[PDB]
Amino acid sequence: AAASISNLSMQTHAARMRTFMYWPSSVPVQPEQLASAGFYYVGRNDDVKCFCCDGGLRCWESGDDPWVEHAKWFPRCEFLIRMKGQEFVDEIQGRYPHLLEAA
Ligand SMILES: CC[C@H](NC(=O)[C@H](C)NC)C(=O)N1C[C@@H](O)C[C@H]1Cc1c(-c2[nH]c3cc(F)ccc3c2C[C@@H]2C[C@H](O)CN2C(=O)[C@@H](CC)NC(=O)[C@H](C)NC)[nH]c2cc(F)ccc12
Ligand SMILES: [Zn+2]
Repeated sequence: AAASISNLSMQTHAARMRTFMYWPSSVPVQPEQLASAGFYYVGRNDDVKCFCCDGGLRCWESGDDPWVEHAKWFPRCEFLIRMKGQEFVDEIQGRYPHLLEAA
């Protein structure tokens, strides 16, 4: 069974892509990578949200993988779990935050 979707209007990849009209060229993550991972542009800075879980992410850095960030921050997202599988999410959740030594 499928649970709630926060934003039905953005459930399609094409709809999410259309939001990235004014995506800043300086950001080292591309609209297609974001849209594929469920994200659409909110229209300010580099803020995006997931159509399913309504999780917002910003301050995208060089080397960021939207699927990994999705799983790092919103592991309970149903779209994420169905697209990537629970094992992907669990792996990401076991990996981050990186271990710091001392206790
Ligand atoms: C940087 C780490 C993280 N980014 C990354 O890891 C990137 C990929 N890779 C390195 C990130 O973006 N996060 C981590 C989570 O925390 C959620 C998100 C930050 C965020 C919060 C987000 N997540 C939180 C977690 C908390 F425990 C406390 C507050 C927050 C917030 C709100 C932040 C903190 C403070 O409230 C001000 N604030 C704002 O968004 C202010 C900015 C003017 N503006 C507003 O409120 C407007 C009007 N409404 C939202 N709200 C958002 C809304 C968005 F559309 C986009 C991102 C956010
Ligand atoms: Zn999500």
